[PDB]
Amino acid sequence: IVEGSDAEIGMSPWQVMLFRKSPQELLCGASLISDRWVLTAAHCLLYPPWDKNFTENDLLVRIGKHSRTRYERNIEKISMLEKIYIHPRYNWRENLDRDIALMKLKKPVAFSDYIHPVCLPDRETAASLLQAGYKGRVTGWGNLKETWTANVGKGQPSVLQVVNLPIVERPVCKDSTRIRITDNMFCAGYKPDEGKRGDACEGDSGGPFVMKSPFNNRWYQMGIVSWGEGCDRDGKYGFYTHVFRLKKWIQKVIDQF
Amino acid sequence: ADCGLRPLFEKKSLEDKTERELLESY
Amino acid sequence: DFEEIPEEY
Ligand SMILES: N=C(N)N1CCC[C@H](C(=O)NC[C@@H]2CCCN2C(=O)[C@H](CO)NS(=O)(=O)c2ccc3ccccc3c2)C1
Repeated sequence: IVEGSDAEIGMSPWQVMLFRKSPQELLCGASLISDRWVLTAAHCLLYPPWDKNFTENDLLVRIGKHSRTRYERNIEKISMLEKIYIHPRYNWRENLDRDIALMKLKKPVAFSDYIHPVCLPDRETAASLLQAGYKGRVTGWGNLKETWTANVGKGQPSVLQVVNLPIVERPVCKDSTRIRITDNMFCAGYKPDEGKRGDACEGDSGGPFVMKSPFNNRWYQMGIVSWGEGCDRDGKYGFYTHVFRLKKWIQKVIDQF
Repeated sequence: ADCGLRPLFEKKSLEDKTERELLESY
Repeated sequence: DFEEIPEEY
């Protein structure tokens, strides 16, 4: 997204789109972790300050897509949700802490070249890879430019956009905002004098922040798109939910429901 | 198949247009 | 401007 690049087909087989039934519109991005489970940001389904609240059948899950807008028949798969599980300690009130939700699909999606799950991190992987400087990738169908007012920038893209972002050191992250950071969220982006740039933007919430294990070649979802101040602004970074930190909860829901 | 191994790339031994940017950053 | 979702879904 923002300062992104068109994705290749099947580059993110776990990417999931969150689609509203009526009106039909893109709500957020998500991710397939198994055949019956999708991971997204909690604020994608619940946000009291903006009266945002969607129940099970207020939305659909579109898996296997590349085109933002078209109905890719014989490629994408649309699922219906059996149940929505939001983190019980999710803080919509002050800092979006523990911004994570889980969704149980009525029926398990089938895997193809376009649909395949991503891995969740484990101690050794979270440990080795989540070090500042390391680059992760964030994909989405969101705005190519900041929404903030009446402004130009190639609206939304027709295809899914990928941008490889670098991980930023904590003191830097917390000095970049007035919101209260928490160990359950990291921040990624290029600093002013680095030259390069890119950021998730509106429409990418819930999207995966992935990393590639050079120790086994597997892609791991290190984060989820949560919040940001503007998009691709200088001196600002995007904040992502810390999956590993929440992996214990993710396991409880799945090993019970 | 098992998570994180993409059918059109890893299972085919083909890298994407920028994954090298990542592995290179480590 | 999203394409019409197959009404069975
Ligand atoms: N702006 C960017 N680049 N986005 C990309 C990443 C996801 C962001 C998101 O909207 N998240 C939903 C939250 C909750 C509601 C508002 N919000 C935001 O991130 C907006 C998005 O423009 N930012 S904010 O500057 O006014 C902001 C920043 C942090 C916030 C934390 C908690 C609660 C509200 C926040 C609001 C949007």
